[PDB]
Amino acid sequence: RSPGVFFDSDKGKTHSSGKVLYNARIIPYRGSWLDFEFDPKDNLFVRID
Amino acid sequence: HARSTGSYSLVTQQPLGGKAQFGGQRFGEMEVWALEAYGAAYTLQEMLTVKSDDVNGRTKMYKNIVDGNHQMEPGMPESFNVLLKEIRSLGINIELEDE
Amino acid sequence: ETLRVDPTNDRLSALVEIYRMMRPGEPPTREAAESLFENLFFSEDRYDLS
Amino acid sequence: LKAQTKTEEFDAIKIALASPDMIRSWSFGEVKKPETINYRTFKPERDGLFCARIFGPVKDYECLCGKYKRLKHRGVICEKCGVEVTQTKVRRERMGHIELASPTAHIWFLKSLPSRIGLLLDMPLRDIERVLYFESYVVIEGGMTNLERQQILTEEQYLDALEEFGDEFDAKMGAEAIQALLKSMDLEQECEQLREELNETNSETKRKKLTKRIKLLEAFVQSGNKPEWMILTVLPVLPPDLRPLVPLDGGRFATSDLNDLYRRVINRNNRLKRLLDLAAPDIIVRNEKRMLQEAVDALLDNGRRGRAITGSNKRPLKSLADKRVDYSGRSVITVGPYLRLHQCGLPKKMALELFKPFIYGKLELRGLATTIKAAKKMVEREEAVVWDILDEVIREHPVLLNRAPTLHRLGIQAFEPVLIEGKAIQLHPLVCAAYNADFDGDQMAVHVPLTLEAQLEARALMMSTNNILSPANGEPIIVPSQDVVLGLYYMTRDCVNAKGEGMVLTGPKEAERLYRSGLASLHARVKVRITEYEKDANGELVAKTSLKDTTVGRAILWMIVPKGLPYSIVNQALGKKAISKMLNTCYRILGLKPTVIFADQIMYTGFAYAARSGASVGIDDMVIPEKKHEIISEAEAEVAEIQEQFQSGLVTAGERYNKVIDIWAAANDRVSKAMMDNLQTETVINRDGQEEKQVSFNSIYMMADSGARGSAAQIRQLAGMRGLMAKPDGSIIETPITANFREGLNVLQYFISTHGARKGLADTALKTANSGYLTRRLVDVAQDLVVTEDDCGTHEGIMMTPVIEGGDVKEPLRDRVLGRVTAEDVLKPGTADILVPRNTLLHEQWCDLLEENSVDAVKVRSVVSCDTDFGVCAHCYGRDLARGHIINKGEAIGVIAAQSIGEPGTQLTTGGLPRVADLFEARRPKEPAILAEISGIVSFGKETKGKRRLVITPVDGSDPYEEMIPKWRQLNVFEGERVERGDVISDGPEAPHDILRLRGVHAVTRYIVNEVQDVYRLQGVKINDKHIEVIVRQMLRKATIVNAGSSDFLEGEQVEYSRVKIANRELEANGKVGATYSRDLLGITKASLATESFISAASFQETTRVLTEAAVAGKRDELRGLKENVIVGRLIPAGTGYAYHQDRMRRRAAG
Amino acid sequence: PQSQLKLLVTRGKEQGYLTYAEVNDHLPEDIVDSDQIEDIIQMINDMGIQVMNTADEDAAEAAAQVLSSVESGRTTDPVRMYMREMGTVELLTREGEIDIAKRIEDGINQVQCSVAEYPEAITYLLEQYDRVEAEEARLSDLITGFVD
Amino acid sequence: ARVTVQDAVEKIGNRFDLVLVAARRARQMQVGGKDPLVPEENDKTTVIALREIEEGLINNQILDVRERQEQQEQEAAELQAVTAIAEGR
Ligand SMILES: [Mg+2]
Ligand SMILES: [Zn+2]
Ligand SMILES: [Zn+2]
Repeated sequence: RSPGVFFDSDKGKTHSSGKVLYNARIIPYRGSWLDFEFDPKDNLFVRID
Repeated sequence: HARSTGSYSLVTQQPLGGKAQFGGQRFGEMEVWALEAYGAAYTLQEMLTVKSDDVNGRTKMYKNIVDGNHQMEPGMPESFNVLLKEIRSLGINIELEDE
Repeated sequence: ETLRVDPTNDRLSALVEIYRMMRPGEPPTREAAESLFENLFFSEDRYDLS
Repeated sequence: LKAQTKTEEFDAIKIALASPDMIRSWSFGEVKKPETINYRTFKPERDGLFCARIFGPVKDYECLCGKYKRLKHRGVICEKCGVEVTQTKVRRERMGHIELASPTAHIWFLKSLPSRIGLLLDMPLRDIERVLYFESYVVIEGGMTNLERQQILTEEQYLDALEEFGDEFDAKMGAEAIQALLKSMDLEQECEQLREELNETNSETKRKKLTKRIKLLEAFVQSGNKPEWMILTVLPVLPPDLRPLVPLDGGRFATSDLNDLYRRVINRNNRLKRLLDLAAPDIIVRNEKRMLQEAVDALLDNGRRGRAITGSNKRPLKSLADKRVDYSGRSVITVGPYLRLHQCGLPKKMALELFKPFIYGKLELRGLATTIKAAKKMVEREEAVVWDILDEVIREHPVLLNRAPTLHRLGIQAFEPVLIEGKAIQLHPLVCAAYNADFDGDQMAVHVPLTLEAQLEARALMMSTNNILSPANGEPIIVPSQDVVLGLYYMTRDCVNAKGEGMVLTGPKEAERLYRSGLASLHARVKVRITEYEKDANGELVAKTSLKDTTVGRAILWMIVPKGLPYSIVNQALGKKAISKMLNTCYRILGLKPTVIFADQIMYTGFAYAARSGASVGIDDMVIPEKKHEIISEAEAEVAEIQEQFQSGLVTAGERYNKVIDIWAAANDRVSKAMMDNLQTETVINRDGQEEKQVSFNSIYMMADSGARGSAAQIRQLAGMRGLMAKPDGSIIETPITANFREGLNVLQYFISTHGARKGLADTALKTANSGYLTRRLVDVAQDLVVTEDDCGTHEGIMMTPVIEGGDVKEPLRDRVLGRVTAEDVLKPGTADILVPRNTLLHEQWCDLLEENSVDAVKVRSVVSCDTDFGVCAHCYGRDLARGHIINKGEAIGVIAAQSIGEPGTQLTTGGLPRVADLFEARRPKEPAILAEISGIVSFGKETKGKRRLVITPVDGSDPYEEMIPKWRQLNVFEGERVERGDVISDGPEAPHDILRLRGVHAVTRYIVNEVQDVYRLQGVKINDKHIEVIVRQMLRKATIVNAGSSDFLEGEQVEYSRVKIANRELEANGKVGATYSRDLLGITKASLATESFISAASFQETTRVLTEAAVAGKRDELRGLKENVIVGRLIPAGTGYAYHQDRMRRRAAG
Repeated sequence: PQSQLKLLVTRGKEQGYLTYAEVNDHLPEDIVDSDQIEDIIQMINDMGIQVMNTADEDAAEAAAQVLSSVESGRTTDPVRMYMREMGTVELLTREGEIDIAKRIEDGINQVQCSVAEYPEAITYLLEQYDRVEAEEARLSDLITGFVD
Repeated sequence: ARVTVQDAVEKIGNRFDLVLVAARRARQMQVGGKDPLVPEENDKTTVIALREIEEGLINNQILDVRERQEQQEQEAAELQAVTAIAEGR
């Protein structure tokens, strides 16, 4: 996977709500991963690696 | 490849090719089911006891094979004995009952 | 709503929570939180997209 | 008579907790030093992880220091260094030990989520750990002052409480505390209190946990185990040979990680001893104790905690908690059509190496060799004589052949060795079906049945000729495959005009004589005199002869057909199915031997005439329809018609899509049924007249029609256009592949084709693993189930009728009832007439008698209804086997059931294989239908909150039953009408649990079998109801008690155990105190979880938890099962060993 | 407004399945351990499994799981409990060292004086030196030297 | 060779007991205490035993009777020998 930013969905299966979901991921060539992801409550989250 | 009686592994006594003379074929669980479906117990016993894991059984057998007497005096496979020792090495007491 | 779910208040607090998230079980330090967070995505050494 | 002491043939096994003294019993010395070897003279340092004094001599019958080296001195303990001179093998036996300075928790018992110390003490885990690490004090036997017994305190709290009460109050911390806790605990008193407390307060929450704990306690008491033993005093050390230090090349050594771990334990323990004698402050000795705990824990099970790593190696060291067979071989395989069904070509060299000991023995038996050494030297020299000796030892000595994907028992088959010059194994063609072995380079393995019993087992059971029938269903597995069936097809067939058309001949002899001389064509319409027999007289062959209108080829073929078979069987066109039914009828009429030799002759003639036939395949053999291009053009008109409609907005996007996809989908079928007609009947030839037309003699059609190979779908892909492939997305492209393989495929078409090919590849590769997994769960749920009794003698059984699905007969009655025993005598339309009396195996003739009469149904005994406890009676099971006779006593039917269910599972694709899995797993469907809980008039009660309650009204009975049904789901049941129990109160799938509970045992046992058989039969797969019925029997094995008078209320328990106890309680005992129960459906994976033998369970389940949970209960494994006896390495309690285990089982528990 | 661990549980049950990542973050901030998960996947797996097919009994697989939730502080790893246990002891003052050492001196000199006031402790030394000059012993095994 | 044991199975119906009994007989012949009841075609003791089952001259009943007889065949020999062991008195 190429270094950069990547926008995904994970629609369907997540929490079986059909509400889908959306997540962005920053993948460096060398370094820690910066992840951003929503939840069913529409609250934005962030996780390192 | 073919093997009658070759070398053996030190840790658990099992056929192991060391000379490029190859180790025996592996008899798996599915094969054991195959022997179980057939009414053949002795084929299976000799398969996983005397022909393979029994350090006494293999030689005691070989002598009979050359003597012209086909029998087996199976004894206990070394693997299960090793497992007896490994289990018993813990705080676990494992015994063989009755007579 | 995200801010409403945010347990922290200021910069230092957030840095403490992040340091505790990355390396839990051990006490946080100001210099440690600053060093860590700056060494993650902002360091020329530990980070490159090329 | 004095029982025994020294080694006999033992029964069962026992497992339990070890006492410090019990541990010291095994130990022949204490290992006081972390040292291993001397570093120069590699001899072991005395009393160390490797020691001669404690464990054993480094060389056979030789003392360490070397004083007594003679084989004479044996029981001698040397004076210099005490070592008894004995074989070095006893260095693999003798154990050791270590005396721990401070008590140490046994990590398996501490953390194995039944934290055993915890739930024994009713003390939470975190408190126990907080105590162990000296992070807090815990009271022990606090007496009468201020405090609970199990109560925990802290530094200040403890100091204060101590200042208040000097004595009559007690607290400790660390391992010593937990030990004191356990030791002080009196099980009896706790029991006495728990019973009363159980009896007093009425609450579910209270007495549930209460009764569970008292049960646990009394169990632990009867176990013989004592709580203290959970805390380690003495730590046993494993024999040195099982953790070898053995050297290697280049002077380097290699050793087990157990040495690293044990070394750590020893060092920290010794340091603890020193620190105790040096009177260190508490802060230090505590740390040393924690470190000792860590060391011991890492030594036993390193899975938990932080996983200590071995020296210089990152990889975590493997802890204590953390088959190749001689006389065998393997190689690439070849054909050897010349072989008889009972033999296989075995390479010279291979047979020489395999039978080496036999060759030695025979060689020095006749006197050709002076001694065994001389024999070795002879066969090593390969002197010309030894070959003949080999021919002697090979003759009646069978060998075993096996392939890689072993599924059904036919996966391994015994043959008779035929010496071959070459390195390849020659395998009989007719067996290639059973093995699923192509010749594209598949390899097979050979085994040698050494013992006499193994040879006889191989010949009377595993022999090729002894199994001619699939264990899944009675149909022959020896059915000719491809070349042969094209042979018999080209042979038995007719064209309109040929040589010798219409003439007459005395018999098959001069028919063949007419053909071989080139005078008469192989296929020509001819009347010949034939003599066909029939055994229709009582046990006697009747002869008859007549003029049959047939072909030259069929007449020639009749020379092979044995005895009582009618000529009618060879007068057809002889396809693969007819050529199979031929063999089948031959077997159910003439017997085994005739069927075998018949089969052989059939293969030989098949290959022969197929060879003569000159059947080939050319590029002109595949004929494209002349009308193809036109159909393409027309459908292609449709697509733009709909396109022009979308452009004018007359149709929507999705509608346009569906329309176009439909018109193309139709076009495909049109072209298909063009090329099919054209490739089928297009041969137009003349006999004495103008014209006439028949089935084509075109090659590829012959192959596809005969059943040799190829099929209408594939032929469709060769000539007509191929399909309308689809992206991985699942979406199907509205521009199908109009080109075929005969035509060139342009870039795109192929590109889009690549996917389909790959997804095919990947999916098949996946369904392999799926099938295997299914077979595994299935054999795990069955296994030990074996025919045990002969006849249970129950009238109970299930009602067998034809399936009658939708239109006519999706499966007949004769098939369903074939090979099965009748539950009770059935009748003609008129009665006082018993055709099939009581229990009689229904074979071919009998089923035909039932077919004569109009009989629509037969009650049949099944394995699910059999009254026999712990097994199945042969009378109930059925017949089917490699032999047409009723099942033998002691044959293991669970294994073959599972195998027969799982073997075809590769051919399976809601629906498909996962549907089968869900079925056997009892899983409740996604959006299920709810059945009526009880009969009687129903009504809709209350209002909308989460559910709208349905209130039932039984006529006579009360109406306590009110089920709350969520109302957002559309109902079915009529609010003004009555509904029987197990009616449809809504639509959708139904949970088998519901079918079992509300409707019945036979109802659900019918549901499963019918559903899974729907799945298989939809894919064209034959599996007898039997196997699935045994799996079902295993599924419903458990039950939950309702009433009382013997055992506990809610206990899940064996229907066997229960029924045994009530049928025993219906008489004697209390007049009848017998308790009611409720049968329970368990998914296969869940039912497999239940096993009496712990050795069995320790295999497939999670090992640690099983061993611990069994150890605390002191569970005694009596063997009795397949798996455990396989593990322990003794004769299987089934098949040949069944007699043994029977006899022994009777000798045991008796005088 | 609070109690943590119910929610990852109650959701994991309602969905019927939870990804291996789903539980990790949904776990309370209390138990972060790596080998923690190892047995709790078996716990949730016998009652409604998702390891990404089980036992319908449930019941005690919750009560004990809650017991594991209360068991979620002390991360064990004895390096920790030690570093923390010793971290309590206060640093010594330059004069405090002298105090403690003086106390030592008082104690040891007390026991020595107590030894010197025992007649047998004298007589024994006398007889031992009588053994030394009699070649039944050596000077090094009796005295390490006097003051000198 | 014996290609099909169908007849041997016909005689003794169990078919595992066939293997067991035929094994016992094949043992009686292999390590010689005895000799064949049917002409040996060079067939090994296995097939010879199976043939003996086919001809109905060998089975569990017969073998047990023969062995039980042999117990007394040897018992009649030692009759003086063991009664000579009155030293136990
Ligand atoms: Mg292949
Ligand atoms: Zn010595
Ligand atoms: Zn029955």
